[PDB]
Amino acid sequence: AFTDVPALNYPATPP
Amino acid sequence: FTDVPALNYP
Amino acid sequence: RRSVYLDNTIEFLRGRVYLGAYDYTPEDTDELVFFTVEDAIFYNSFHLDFGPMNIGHLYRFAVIFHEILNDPENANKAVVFYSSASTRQRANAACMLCCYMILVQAWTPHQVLQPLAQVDPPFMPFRDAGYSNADFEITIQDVVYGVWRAKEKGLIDLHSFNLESYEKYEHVEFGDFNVLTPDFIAFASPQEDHHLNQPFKSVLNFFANNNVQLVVRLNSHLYNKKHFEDIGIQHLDLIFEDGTCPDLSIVKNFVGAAETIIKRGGKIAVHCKAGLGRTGCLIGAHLIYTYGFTANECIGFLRFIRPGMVVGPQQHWLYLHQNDFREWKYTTRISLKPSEAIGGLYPLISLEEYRLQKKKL
Amino acid sequence: LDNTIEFLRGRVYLGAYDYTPEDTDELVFFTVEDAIFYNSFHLDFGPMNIGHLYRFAVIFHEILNDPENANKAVVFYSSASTRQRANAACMLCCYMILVQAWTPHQVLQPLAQVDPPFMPFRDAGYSNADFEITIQDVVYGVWRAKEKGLIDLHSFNLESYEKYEHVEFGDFNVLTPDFIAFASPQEDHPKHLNQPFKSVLNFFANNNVQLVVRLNSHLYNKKHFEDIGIQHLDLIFEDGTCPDLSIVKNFVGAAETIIKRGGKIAVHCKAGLGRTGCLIGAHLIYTYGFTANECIGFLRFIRPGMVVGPQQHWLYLHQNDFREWKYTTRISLKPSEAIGGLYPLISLEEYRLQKKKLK
Ligand SMILES: [Zn+2]
Repeated sequence: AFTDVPALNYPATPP
Repeated sequence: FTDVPALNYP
Repeated sequence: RRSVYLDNTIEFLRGRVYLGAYDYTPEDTDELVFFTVEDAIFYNSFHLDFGPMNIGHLYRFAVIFHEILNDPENANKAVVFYSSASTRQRANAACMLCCYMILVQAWTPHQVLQPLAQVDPPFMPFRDAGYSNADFEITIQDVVYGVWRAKEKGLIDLHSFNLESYEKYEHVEFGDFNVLTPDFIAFASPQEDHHLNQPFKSVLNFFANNNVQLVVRLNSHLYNKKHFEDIGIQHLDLIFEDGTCPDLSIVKNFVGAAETIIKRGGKIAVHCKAGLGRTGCLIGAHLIYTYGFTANECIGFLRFIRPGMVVGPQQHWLYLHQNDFREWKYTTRISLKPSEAIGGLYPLISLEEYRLQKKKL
Repeated sequence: LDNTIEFLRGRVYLGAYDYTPEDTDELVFFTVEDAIFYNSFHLDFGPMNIGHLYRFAVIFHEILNDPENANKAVVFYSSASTRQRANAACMLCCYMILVQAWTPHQVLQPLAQVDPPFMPFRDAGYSNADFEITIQDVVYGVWRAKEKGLIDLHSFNLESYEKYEHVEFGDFNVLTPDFIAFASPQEDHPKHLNQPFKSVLNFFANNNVQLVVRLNSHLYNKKHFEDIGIQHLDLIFEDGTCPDLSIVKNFVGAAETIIKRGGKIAVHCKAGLGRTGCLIGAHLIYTYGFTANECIGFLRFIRPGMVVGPQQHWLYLHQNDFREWKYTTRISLKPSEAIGGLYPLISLEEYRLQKKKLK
């Protein structure tokens, strides 16, 4: 694991 | 309904 | 009466009621009588919604089931109700049989859910009626608990249910509406060229005869409100954008307006464009405030009477604000002062605002 | 591929195969079904717990960071069992909520309307199942817990988590900053001590436990806790039953009294699962507004098997009561001998009278 982690965030969608 | 069959939980 | 052992067959009452799912047509025997209603009772999909079956479907299933149970040749037989093997048709048949046991035979939720738990393959959960990819599901457990709670609070009464009236007014040409509870009607917007068309005349007649005292419009104008005011019905706009969730300021105005009319014994009729999404947000908030449904129970009970209500992100909105709505019984009061924003009815206000009204008066 | 669900286009997928797929130039496959095991009590099968999720994250990150996989999508898979598919799917959703900050509707969209469906999760008791919770319930409960500050992956210590779960070290879990759930200690003469008892006493002494609540019949002498300054309270009810609301109001008032002093409450029944989950579950709903299904999912994510049998329908039918009490009750200003001098929840009208002198 929970420290120093790959980037897999949910992609930004518009307002 | 007039003739509801007796299917109550035992 | 002996137990029946048969593949893909679930016991509800030993030797007398079973639920089957088959990809073949079973043959009756000296001990078994089989029936399916899939060719006679079917769900009409808006988009990719497939169920649950509604209260009119359930009433017609009950008539058929009783005819088979009461037939003298079946007196010593077990009755097997069945569907095809699809997980969507299996969910509809199982949920309808559970609703039958709750409303006609006085079973409780844990009694009707025990035969269905951990069945393999599982039942398909129910999805909404909108165009976006599904992201929120309700289950047979949610629907059963919502229908049971609605019956316990006096909102469903199969002894007085009128099938012909229910089936007539759902059609577009007679107004596309359903009476949801003794207090509420949900309907699609009327339309006119401002000379009234058949569905508008049908709506105005039914509302005059059934004690509607307020109409609430949630969508852009497609007709002249004077037609309702000319027969003595108050008309109120609370408009918000298609596919959005309403600000809590709108919800508090709506709930106070509804409380004011209900206190007089009248009904409130609410429409948006289709009478499904925006209308489901406001009527659902009032049902949770009044009766304490969970959000998933509320969605299930609303769709049991009027398929397709509460669309897309409105499902997650109702889910996230259910504690707000229920606990407004303790954190708000109905105002002592009328409000022009709701045509002189009384809005919900905070405890503090209510305290300061009393202090001034 | 074929039966695969997309989580992130070109980089994360969820598959189900009854064979071992071969890695290609664009795809690398992995499974944990043969290495990270759910330890069933009876016919419960999941969900996987927070220690399983930590072990999965270590393995997943090693594959993502390996240079050989730099231009490949990763396919996490299970066998075709509807139970093993449910565990894999729920673990991947918990990973995205907790490690990558996704929201519930974002992790639930890939899973909706999959055919064949995922098996819903059942309880750990010995009667036929009659209550289910779903991946949606578990995801919303774990997300809400994280939002309320109850899950802190940055401090999570796997070594400690797995050690104290063992029977010979006391069979307990820290559930939140306020609560421990444990199995009853036992000694040879309840009317020196074994290893699990000494282990519990040492951990509680060093981690600010101030009250122990006993819900089952006496298997140890409470003096061992009172010797070291920890209050002890019986709120005993029968194994496999549901507590009267008067017992729940007593428990919530005692827990609030200790929390306002800065202390922790440790709760045991025989196993620390069914009876204990009724009472800690009611307090979590009272405090944080979980639905009953979310509360059961969050509890089982930390400590598998909590809330047994008819206790599930009981929590579901009384969740509105627990939330109403924030407005309709207060902590008593007068002690009750029933909770050893602590203060139960009482009505507003009774609290108003207690501030006056009964003439
Ligand atoms: Zn006109």
